[PDB]
Formats: sequence, structure tokens, C-alpha cells
Amino acid sequence: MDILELSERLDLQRFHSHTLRLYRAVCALGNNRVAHALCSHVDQAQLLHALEDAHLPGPLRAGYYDLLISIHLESACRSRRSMLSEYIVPLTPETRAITLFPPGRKGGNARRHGLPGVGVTTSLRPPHHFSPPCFVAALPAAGVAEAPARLSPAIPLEALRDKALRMLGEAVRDGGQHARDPVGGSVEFQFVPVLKLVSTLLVMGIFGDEDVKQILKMIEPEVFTEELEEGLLQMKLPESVKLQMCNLLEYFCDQELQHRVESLAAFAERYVDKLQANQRSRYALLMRAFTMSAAETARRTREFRSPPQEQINMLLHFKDEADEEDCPLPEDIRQDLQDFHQDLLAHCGIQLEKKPQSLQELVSHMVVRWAQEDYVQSPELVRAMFSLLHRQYDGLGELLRALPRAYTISPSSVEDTMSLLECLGQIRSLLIVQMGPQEENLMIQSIGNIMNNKVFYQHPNLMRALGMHETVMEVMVNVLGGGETKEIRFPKMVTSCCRFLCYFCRISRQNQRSMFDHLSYLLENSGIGLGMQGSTPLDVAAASVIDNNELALALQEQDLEKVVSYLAGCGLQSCPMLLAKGYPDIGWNPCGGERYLDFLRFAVFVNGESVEENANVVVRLLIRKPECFGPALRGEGGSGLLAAIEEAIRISEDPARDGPGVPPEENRVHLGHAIMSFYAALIDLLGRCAPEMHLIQAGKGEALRIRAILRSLVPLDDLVGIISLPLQIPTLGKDGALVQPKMSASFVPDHKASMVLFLDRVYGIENQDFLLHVLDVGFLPDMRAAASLDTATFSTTEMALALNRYLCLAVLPLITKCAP
Amino acid sequence: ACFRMTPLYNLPTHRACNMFLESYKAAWILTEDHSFEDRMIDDLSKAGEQEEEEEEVEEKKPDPLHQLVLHFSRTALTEKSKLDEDYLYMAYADIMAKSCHLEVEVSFEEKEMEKQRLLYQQSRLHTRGAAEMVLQMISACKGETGAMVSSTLKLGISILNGGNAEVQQKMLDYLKDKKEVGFFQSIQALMQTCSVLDLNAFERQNKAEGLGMVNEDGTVINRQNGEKVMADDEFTQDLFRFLQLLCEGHNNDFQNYLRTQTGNTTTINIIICTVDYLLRLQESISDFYWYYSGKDVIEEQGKRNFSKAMSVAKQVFNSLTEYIQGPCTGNQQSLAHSRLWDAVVGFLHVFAHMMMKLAQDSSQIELLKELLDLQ
Amino acid sequence: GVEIETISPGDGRTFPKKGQTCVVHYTGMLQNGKKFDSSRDRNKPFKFRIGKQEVIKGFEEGAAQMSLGQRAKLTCTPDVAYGATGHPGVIPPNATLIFDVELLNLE
Amino acid sequence: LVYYEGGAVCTHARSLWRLEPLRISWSGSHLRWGQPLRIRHVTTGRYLALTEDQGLVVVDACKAHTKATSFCFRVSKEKLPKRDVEGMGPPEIKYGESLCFVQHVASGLWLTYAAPDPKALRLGVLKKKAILHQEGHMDDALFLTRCQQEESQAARMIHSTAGLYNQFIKGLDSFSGKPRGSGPPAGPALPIEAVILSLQDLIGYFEPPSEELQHEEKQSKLRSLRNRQSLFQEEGMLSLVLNCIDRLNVYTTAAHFAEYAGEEAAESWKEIVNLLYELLASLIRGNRANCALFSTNLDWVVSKLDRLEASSGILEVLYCVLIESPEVLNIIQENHIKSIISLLDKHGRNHKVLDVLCSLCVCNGVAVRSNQDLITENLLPGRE
Repeated sequence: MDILELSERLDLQRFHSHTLRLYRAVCALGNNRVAHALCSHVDQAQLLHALEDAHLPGPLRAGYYDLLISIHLESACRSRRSMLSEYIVPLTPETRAITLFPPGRKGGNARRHGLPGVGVTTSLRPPHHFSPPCFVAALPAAGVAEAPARLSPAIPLEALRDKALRMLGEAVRDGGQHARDPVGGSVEFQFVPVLKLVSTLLVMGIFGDEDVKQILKMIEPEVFTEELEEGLLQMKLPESVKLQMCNLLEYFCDQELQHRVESLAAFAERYVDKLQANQRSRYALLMRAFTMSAAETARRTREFRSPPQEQINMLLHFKDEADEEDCPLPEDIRQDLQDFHQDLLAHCGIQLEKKPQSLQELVSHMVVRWAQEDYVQSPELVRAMFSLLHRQYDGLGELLRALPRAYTISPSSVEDTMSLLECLGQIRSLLIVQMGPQEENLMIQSIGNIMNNKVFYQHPNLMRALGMHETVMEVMVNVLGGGETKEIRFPKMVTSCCRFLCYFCRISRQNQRSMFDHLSYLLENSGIGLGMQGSTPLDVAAASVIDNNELALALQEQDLEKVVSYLAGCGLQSCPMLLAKGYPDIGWNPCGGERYLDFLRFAVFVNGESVEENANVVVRLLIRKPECFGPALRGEGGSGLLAAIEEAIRISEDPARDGPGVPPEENRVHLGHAIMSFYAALIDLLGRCAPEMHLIQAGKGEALRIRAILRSLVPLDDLVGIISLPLQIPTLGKDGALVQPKMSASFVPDHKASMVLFLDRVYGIENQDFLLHVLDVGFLPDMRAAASLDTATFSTTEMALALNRYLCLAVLPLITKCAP
Repeated sequence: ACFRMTPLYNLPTHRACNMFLESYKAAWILTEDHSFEDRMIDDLSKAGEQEEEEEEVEEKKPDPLHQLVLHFSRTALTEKSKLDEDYLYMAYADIMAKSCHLEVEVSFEEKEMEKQRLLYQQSRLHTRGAAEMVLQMISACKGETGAMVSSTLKLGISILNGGNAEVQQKMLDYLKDKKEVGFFQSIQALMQTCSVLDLNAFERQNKAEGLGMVNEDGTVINRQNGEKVMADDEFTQDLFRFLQLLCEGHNNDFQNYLRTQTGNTTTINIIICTVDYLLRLQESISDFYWYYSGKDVIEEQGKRNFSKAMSVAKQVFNSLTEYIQGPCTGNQQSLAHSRLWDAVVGFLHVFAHMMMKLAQDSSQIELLKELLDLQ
Repeated sequence: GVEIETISPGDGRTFPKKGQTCVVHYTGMLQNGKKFDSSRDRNKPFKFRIGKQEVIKGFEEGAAQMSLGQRAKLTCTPDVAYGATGHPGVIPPNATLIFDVELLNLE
Repeated sequence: LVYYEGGAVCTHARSLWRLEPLRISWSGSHLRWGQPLRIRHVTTGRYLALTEDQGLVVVDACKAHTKATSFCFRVSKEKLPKRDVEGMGPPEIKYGESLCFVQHVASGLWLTYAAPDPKALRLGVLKKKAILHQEGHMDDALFLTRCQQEESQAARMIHSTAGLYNQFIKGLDSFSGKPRGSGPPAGPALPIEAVILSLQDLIGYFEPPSEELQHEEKQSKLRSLRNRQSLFQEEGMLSLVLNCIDRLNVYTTAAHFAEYAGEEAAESWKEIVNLLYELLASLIRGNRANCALFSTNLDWVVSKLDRLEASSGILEVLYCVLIESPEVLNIIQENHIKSIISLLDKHGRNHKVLDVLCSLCVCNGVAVRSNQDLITENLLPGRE
């Protein structure tokens, strides 16, 4: 039957309107895989005809307009909208052409405002990616979740924008005629779907400059002249239409803002060149001033001995005219900046009649008139209205909230910026979807494309400005939150996020400091996040604090008490994943234990020196929670740590107790090695928690108290037994093959080197008898074995490199401090 | 290295422009003055062009300023677990707060003009529910410190400046007929989360400038990033300033309301929780004295940390004065039976030795005179 | 597999051989008469290179048999169609397809 | 057993005590210290008693012999029933102040938390069982605090609803076998009118407030609605009514219900099945926490959409689950999708089913591409 009959058959009208709501539901939030499939059911011809179908009912007309926007426009629109708040202005010849006001002759300081959205915009926005929908093309030969992401289905936009202008013009004229039968059955159903389509096209930037001039004519044909016809703002429109009008105007306000930002960036390009030239000429004049000066050169050349960040602060420090003595900029350059500081204020309507004459007065006058005309009942309309009204008045503050995201780049990196922003748009677009294997593969390769981009390393300030570290953080927060107890799914994607953040911190100090603010969030998410293997979320925390003494000092005790309480739990049962894999159950987890210990090791040791405040807080928490030490040195029922290390040696050597015994998994946990690696990290932590000698010779009260506590908790007798323990050696035999041990399940030189620091920092060497007594028993056969392995065939083995680092980093330096 | 660091003329154009924008905004835009708040509220408070209509209905549809307050009091009263940040509310609450105050032998004639003009500024707001919406977002925040509370208390102070009697009457009436406990549960929570002086944080701050790290973008001379001891001093100052403003003018009806709430289901003794905060502050400042007891001179950072803590202690004593003046016999018996005495003795012990120590030199006259006005 | 039923004869001499784009206005239909695809609604011809396996195999082998301007019909069996998996969201699995093929021009 | 349990444990109905004296006349008299008075639990209707085998336990009203149940109040632990006064009574004990001690009137034992702490309290949330000890510790003084009228009124309906519907449960499954034929009744007559009256009293007791209410006042009714639903769910009656649906669903029709209960109950069978779903929808709607319980038994509700006795009732229950819990959407499989689509196949063009599918795609503004693809995989290609 004719679809126009549903205006009387209300039974099917509700069902079909709900059907179009289901179509928008199943193609909502970027699901372009299905948004392609919908084009078969609703053809392009059907949608385009339904745009002009003036006898369609209310719900069906609005449902079909919204369905067209959802299927063909919303996926590209959302991604473009998220990049409308960033201003990456490249330094290009067309960037230089951008001016605050159009060239004219009415006023140099304040000409009449140009038409908003009309002109050239140089701010970088990634291009849209559409695809012609064809259902008979050959299916992809590759497997699932390997093909590239489906794009938005294509639709003619050059004709679509002209059509969108056309019905909008018809609606404006028809509204003026005050017809008793408006299109669609009501004024709201006549204007709201059309204004939605115009708003979406405006956001996507489909409309050209002439088209924008038209839209400004239908909005207000008198104020917005350049040099019945009643504007949309004077037609007594309902509340629902008013919301779309607010969306249109806030778009034009954004265009005015972006015009201001680009104009300022162009002024920066025109100003830096002159300022550099003048400062270079003044450098030569300062060089020749030695012939007519004296010892007072330092005051004037402190500018050139100061890096440029505070140089521009001094150079531009002439705003209030009471500070002109230090500034060496001539009056023409000073006048230039004072000139641009006046027209910028005029462009924002600061300082300088019923005609509004501009968008700034037009929006304020209209919004106030709407509010005083009637009690507005829509909360969304009220918030949109006063958001607009606040933006018109607070012109400068609105610019202030936008400036930290502004950034200028060289023209040689625009294509890399496009190749980066597209991947960033992928990450942002995956925030609104439940993570799955398809999305996981769509973003791991996105992050990998971010790594191989030069702009990621060259512009850390830009990378922080775009806030990538956030979007990756909430992606990790979402996946950790999902299945937070039962199972942390997608480990390959969690390690992708964590690896990216860890590499993000190492770029620069400011990025590292930015990550340091998110430290508190990471601990509880890493409390169960350690189950996966690889770049754990804990490693992000450790990389955020390492090598920065400021961040290490700034780290607070409430962050550490979480870690020690977590180690308290980790010391009374095994790893739950290890329990599930059939590992021989043990009453304390060595995996999560060592993972905590390395972080504490990075927390209390900076640039070769211990941090006293961190060291004393961590040691008083370990003593306050004695269960963290493990089975040995526990206290009640716990023998010496030597009784643990040989026990771990036997367990590591003996099968069916080393692990599950079904690396084999490339990260297979060997519990015999895990016990003795845990205690190796524990002794490394204690040695790096040892108070410094300069504090001991100064005799500080807590320094002696804490180091005595370390002495009592760690007896030296079992320590020498740990020194005296042997190594498993690659022995020549069995037809010449190198019979080597497995470092993942055997004694390693690292564990002993973890001790050499402890002994060198807690007890020390003062007398020769105790020096040679420990050197000859354990430190001697290690290096005799090193000499034996140091041959043409064995010096490149897996133990030989460890032995070289073991001796030359811990043992031989120790001998250098014990030589007298 | 400073002799050989790169001069400005050798910097790339894009990098130089990036530094230039930050220098320009930080030295020309932040310092720029534009007080549009008064004319914003003036525009929003005029119900012009329909007064000639003279609508029959009594209702009298709200003017634009009243519509903001109604909308924000709707978001305030909606039932949500967390009161999420609203940058629009920050903008408009700040605009309303900054649109009221507008501020050597000046006579008693023009002061009667100035204070009456201030009352007109406040009447322009509180006649439109602005007192109630402030009370609502204080209850709605549920004890979570943030820009929500800071801009709400900033507005509550600007509407209560000078102890506006009708504003206190409106707030007291709204609390007494709504009978909600969340307002004082929040006030108790914020007062408990207010920070005091920490020696451990101070020692870490001392070692921060010892390192004196710089940044990659040029060089910053002793970067003044966030100070972490009494960071919320301004927030504790204007929380107690708001509490003082409520009971100012000997409002015995509200003074008895802070001590106990007959209408509410449970009674929260704000006076006692004020003493408890004062005790925490006095223990902190006493320990901060004990750390400088050995040292003969107090460095600049130490002086600033006193000045911030002392200004907050001055505000706390002023608020405690306003709780008992009138006199309020209930509060007087409450403070007598409270733990105020231990804080008093501790302050006296701090006062004595601090005056002798600061009188030995002329570099701590500022600190010592703030000690005099504090005691 | 694929059989042709001529609707309107073309020229009968110019046949698209291997190496050139095949430009066609197709109108695919399901076995029950419910149309699932077309190209004149989009008003743009479906240009696909011959022999590059860019189209379903049934359409691929059918497009070679006829000549310029030949309106024809193709009965795509599930063997040379999407078949077992169908087209996700549009074509049900194991279904016969009918095409109103119209090879309008060659480049 | 009584526990000094902290946190949000005693915002529920399980932790309300009633100060019930012995005197029939002037029982609501103001408290005088050291007077005989019983203590009762509200929902279970049980009285604290000093029993010989388990010490301090709650016992039914048939075994409260006034010896082990009566208690008293006082100011301190130093060793001190008075003659009843025919009046309101002097003001002695205030709310939130005036610390009181409780000693058994006959046994003389004083309330105190049990000292030992087991492995359960080593890791789990702290709960220290109060034992009526000889002298105990020092801090065992009590603060007496009020409770508001709504929850105080509420507690009795928990007691009444549990008593009546439990008696309906045992009266129901008593005829699980033994088909009727034409003989005498299997058990006592079912409380059909009592249950139906309680159902209609509770549906309106949980009726969402009208839309036209002012937003300033509407949210106040929302708070009461959430609190009432939370308390009723927390007392397990949401599962108890789920038992009611499970017990009724085993019978295919009213005639089959008559084959095991009788012609008198077959009349109200179709009425009660619709009412129970309405009550369930009232209980679950609007609450995320109460709605979260349907993550495990999602297929339980899904299996009942085929049943024709109450089609829209269960469909509404499913809709209330979906619009409230985003976690439920992660649990929906292909079987559930084909089940929902089968409703459109079997029950015609029910537009509300489209709203169920519309809610299965996006919940709280996040996409679920698994459900979106399954819906399009099974609904769109058929074109039927």
C-alpha cells in the first residue's frame, strides 16, 4: 500500500516508526559493517525521495531524516566533531593570508565583522572516508577481524547539500505564509528534521562559502548582509526547533573561535620572523658593543644566555608600559603587538543602535528575547541557550579555554599528522563500544601506527595536548573494569595499551609528570591485572616514577600502603592463574611478589641514590606487616632465607614440582626459580632501602635505627651461605654439544648480583679478614668459572653475558671500594 | 651549558610560535581585565518588552536570570550518585558571585549608599532562589571536594556578604521545612577532609627546590608547580567564611540550628566538628613550630606556610566567635563541654615561644604582626 | 551454474575480454522476488575490472558471456554465489540470486 | 545471632528492634531505666531470648516466656522493675546521646561482642557476634537511634508477605503430584483472596509516580521508590516471588491447573500469573542494583516469552531488565535473539518487541556490536 496511507492507519505507523528506530539502533555508534547492509533495505532513492515527500506523516518523516543521518553521516560526523576542538595550524602560505578582519576602509582598528564560517580554514581536520555500497562485490578472502574497517556508505553530498538548502528555503517561505497545514503535520516536524540535516552537514563541512552565505541569509537576511524575507529567528518557533537553532549558532560560534585561533597563529608566524631578525641583529650589535662598553655586558647579554622561553617573556613584557626598560624591541615591533592586541579585543567585542550588526550581539539579543518571551520548559534547550549566551559575553575566556589545545607545526609533517590523527580518531571512536576481538585488532595496529610516526616523538607537547594518554587510559580502565573479578579479558590489548603508555613516559619529563598524576588509579587496576603476562599496568606506574627525583619525592605514603597490603595478600596464597593451570600450590605468590618488589625498587632508588623518605616509609610498612617477607624470615615458624634458597634450588632442579609439568609457553613460570627470584628482588629492595653512608657517619637517629633493623631482620651468617652457593655450568660434553642450564629454571648470576649491592650498602667492608673471608668462598669460584667460560666457544653463551654483568657491575666495583 | 644553549633566532619557526602563544596568553590575556558580570546579570534580570502585556495570571513567568537558577536547582535536586562536574555551572556561578561585591576619611553618608547598593546586588539574586540553589548544591555534593563546592561556596559567600538578614532567613526557612540531613552530612564531610600542615610533605617540598629541575622547552626559573601543603587553604578559608556569614548579625535562630536540628532526623554538631578541625590545625602548626625550634631563622617557604595556616586559623577563630556571640547559651555550654581548651593551651604555648623567636630579628615582622592579630 | 536469459539483445560482436573494466547497471533480486540490490537508484554504474575477482563469481562468469548493451538475466546458483555464509545482514545463506544484468558500456 | 556489623549493613530492614514493654495499658510510656521490656525483630517476628543451648538467640512468639526475653536499661555498669506509672513518663533517654547499658533482668548477663577473631574475619568484612556476657568489655554502651516512618511501616509488610506467600508456596507444592480427578481437596484451601489482595496492595505500593508531578517533588518519590524496592529485594522476596512464577509456570493452562489444584483455583490462575509479573516489574524497575540480580537467570525469563498466559507481563519484565542493567546485554546470545524474534513471528507486530531489540543494541550510550550483528544477522535478511 502507499506509505502515505499510514497518516490514517495509526496501527502500522507506530510499528514502522519503531522499525526505523531499530534501524538507527543497529547502525548506531559507528557500526558501519551493518550501516552498509541497511542500504539494501532503505535505498538511496527511497531516502532522497522521502526528503521531499511533503505528505509523509510526522514520525515517519523525522524517522527517515534521522535514519539517513545515522546511516550515511553520523559515523563521519562524530569523528570530525571530536577533532573540532583541536587546532593544529600548519605554517603555510595560505595560513599567512588569514587576517582578523576582511580588508576594507571603514575602520582599521575595528572593521565590521566578517561572515562566520566564510573564508579559508587551515586547521587540520582528517578527510572523511566513504565507500560506495555494493552488495554483490566479492567477499574478502582474508579471515575474520583481519580486513580493514568498513567505511561509511557513500551518498552524493554535492547534490545532497543543494537539496538540504532547497527544503530549508521552502520551509522558511512556508513558515512565513502561516499555512494551516504545515509539512509533516506540524511546525516541529517541518523544521526539526531539516535543521538536523543542515546541522550535520555544517559540522561535516559539506557546505561551501556561498552555501554558508545562504544559510546565514535564511537565519537572518538583514544583519548578515555583506557590503517573505523574514529570518528563522523571527518566526515564533516551538522549543524543539529552538534547540536545533542553538546547535546551528554554536557551530557558527565555533567557526568564529577557529577563525580567531588561526588569525592569532598567523600573527605568530608573521611576528616570530621579525622578532628573530631583530634579536639576531641585536646579537651582532652586542658583539660589537665590547668596543664601547665595560664589565656591565652581563645585564644585556643575560637575555642571550637565557634559553628562549624566558626570552620571549622579557621581550613581550611591555604590556602595562611600566616595564619598557628591559625590553629591547623597537617601537615598531612594540606597536605591532599593541595593534594586534586591540583589534583582537574588538573582534571579541571588548571595547570600542537597535541593529545587532554581528553574531555576537545577535545571539545574545535573540537568546535573551526567547527567555523573556516565555518560560522555557526544555532543560536541554535551557542549557544550550545559556551556554551560547555565556560564550558570546566571555569572548576572551572562551579563547583561553581553547588556547592550550592550539599548536603550530611545520608544513613538512602534515601528511604524518593526517596519518596520526586518523589513528587517534580510531581510538576515540572505540571508547563508545564494548571491546571485542575486532575492535582490539583495530586499535593495536592503530597504536602501532602511532609508534612508527615521527610526530609522536618530535612533538610530545602536541601529543600531550591531544590527550592520547587519557584515551588510552580509559580504554585500559574499561577493559580492566569489564570482568574485574572473574577474568581480565583481552591480554594482548592490555599489554598494547600499557606498552604504549610506558613508551609515552620515556619521551620527556612533562609527559612522565602527566602520567604521574594517574598513578593512584593504576594500583587497584593492577591488583588483579598482574594475572596476564607482559607489560602489566603496574609497569606503567613504575615507568611513570622512575628516573625523576621530583616524582619520587612527590609519591605519597597512601600509594605505598596499597602496595604493601597487596604484598600481604600475595604472601598468603598463590597466583590464581597458577592455581587454574595446575601449578603445585604454595602458600605465597612469587610472581606478584617480584612484580611488586621491582616497582618498590624503582620507587626508593633514583639515579644511584636512595630516597630517604620513601625508604623509611616502605621499611616501616614491611616491618608493620611482617607477612610480606615470605616463608623464610617470617618470624614464627620461618627459618632463615638460606633455608629457602637451597630448597628453591632443589625444587627448580626437580620436575613435577618446578611447575605444572604437563619456555614451553614462552613465559612459563617455574616455581623453583620464582621463589629464588622473589627473594633476589627482596634483597635488592633491602639493599636499595639501605641508608647512605654519609647519613651513617653523620649518625642520624632514624638512619641508625632503620639500618639496625635491617641488620636484625637479615642475619649475616645465612648471607655468606648465599654467597657460597655454586652455579650450574655449561659443560663441554655429549658429542661436543653445549649442555647448558635453563635460566628460567636454574640459578642465575642476577640473584647474586642482587645481593652484592645489599652487602655493600648495609653491613659494608671495614676489615680485611671479613673481606677475604667472603671473597674466597663464593665470589672466587664465580669468576674462576667466568675465566673457564671465557673461551672462543663459551664466552658468547647465555650465562657468559650474565657473568660479565654480574662481575663488572657488582663484584669488581666492590673490590675497587675494598682495595686498601 | 648556558653560554652554548640555542639562541632564539636559531629556533624553528613552528616551535618558536608554540612558545610565543603561551607567553602571549600568559602575559597579555590572563592579565587582561574585562568585568562583564554586572552587565550580564543586568541583561538577564530585565523582564523587558512584556511588562506592557500585563498578563492576567498571577504566575508571572520567570525572567531569564530566574530561569538559570531554576535549571541549576533542578540539576541540584535530581537523584544521582555523583554530582558530576559542570563547566557551565562554574562559569555562571562565578559570574553571579563576581557580579555582587564590586569591591582616607570617607564619611558615613556614602557608606549608606555603598552597602545599600550591595544589598541591591544581592537582592537581584536571592529574590530568584539563588540562596536555595546554593544550599541544594552543598547538599548535593555529598562531601566531595572540588570545583563544584568551591564555586558554590564562592557564590554563597557573595550572596551572604555583609550578613544579609533576609538571605539568612531564606536559607534557615528552606532548611527547616525541607528537613534534609545531607546538608550537614556534607558540611561535616568537607570539614573533616580539610587539610592541615604536614611535616613529611613539607620536607619533601624542601628537597624539591634543592634539586631545582628544569624543563625541555627553554628553561623555567624555579617552576612554581602545585604546592602540596595546605593546598586547599582557600577552600577551608571560605568554607568557614560561609559558616561565619550564616550566623553573623547575632542570628540566634541559626546559631541554635548549627548546634542542633529539631526538624532533622539526626543532629550534627557543626560547632563540635569545628573544634575538632581547630584541634587538628593546632597540632599541625605546633609540630611545624617544633621543626623550626632548633633553627634560629625561618626561611621564606616556612614563612609562607605559616601565613597560609595562620590566615586559616584566623578564619576559624572568627567563625567560632560568631557561633557564640549574641550570646548563644547553647553554644557556650557546648564549647565549655568540648575539646576547645586543649587547642587553646596549645595555641598559647605556640604564641609565647614564637613571639620570642620572631622578635630576635627584623625579617619576621610580618609573621609576628599576623601572630598578634591572630591571638 | 550460471545461465543467461536474454531480455534485450545487444550488438553480438563486442564482448568484454580479459583486461578491461566491465561497466554494468545490475538489478539483483532474491529467489522470492524481494529485490535486495540495484544500481539505478544510486544512479551510478557499477564499474568493476574483469577477471580481478572483485565481484561474486557468478556475476563474473555471466558478465563475459553477453555483449555491449545486452539486457539479460542471470540465475546465480548458491555454488557461484555467496552460498554457505551468504551476505551478512542482507542475503540469507544458501539462496538463489537473480540479476537483471545490463552491460551499458565498456569504458 | 546478633553481630556488631558496620558499614551499610544496618540501612536494611533486618536491623530494627522494637522496645516492647510488659504493661498492656500505657505500653508506649516514656522509658524509665531498669524496667522489664521485650525486644523483637520486625521482619521475622522473633524475640531475643537467653536460651539454654545457644545463649542469645531470637525465638518465636510461642516461646517468649518473659523470663529469658525481658531486658532493662541503665546508665552505667555499677550494681543498683519499678512500679508502673499511669502516664506518658518523665524524659529520661534521648536519641543520639545518653549512653545506655543493657543487662538481662533475670540472668544478669550483659551484652558484649565476642572476643575471638577467626580466619573468616581475618580476610572478610568484620562482624563481631555480641554475646550476653557476665561483665564484658567497657565500650559496650549503646546509642539509641530513630528510624523513619516509611521503613518502620515497611517491615511489617515483609513479615506479612513472607508469611502469607510462604504458606501459599507450601500449599501450592503440596499438590505437586496426585491429579485431582473429581475428589476432595489435596490440602487446605489456598489463600487466593489473601494473596490477590496482597498483590494488588503491593503493585500500587510500588507504582512509579505520575509524570506530571513537579520535578522538585517527583525525585522525592523516586527516593522512596528505590528505598522500598531495595529493602523488599534485600529481604529475598524478589526471589520468593520468582519461586511463585516458577511454581505456577509448570502448569500449561488453567485446565491443567485445575487438574492439580481445583476449579476454584483455575479461575484465579490467569489473574495471579499477570499480577505476579506486574509486582516483579514494579520491584525491579528503576533500580540498577535490584536489576543486577538477573544476570544469572536471564535465560529463565527468556524461556517464558513463548507462554501465552502472560505475554506482555514477562515482556515488560524483560524490558525493565534491559533498560536498567548494561551488564545483562553482555550476556545475551544468539539463542536469546532468536527467541525474541520468534515473538514477532508468533505474536504478530508487537511494537514493544522492537523496543526490546532497540534496548539490546545500546545501553547507557555504549555500543554492543555482538548483539547488533546477531540482531541484523537473524532479522533483516529474511524480509518476512
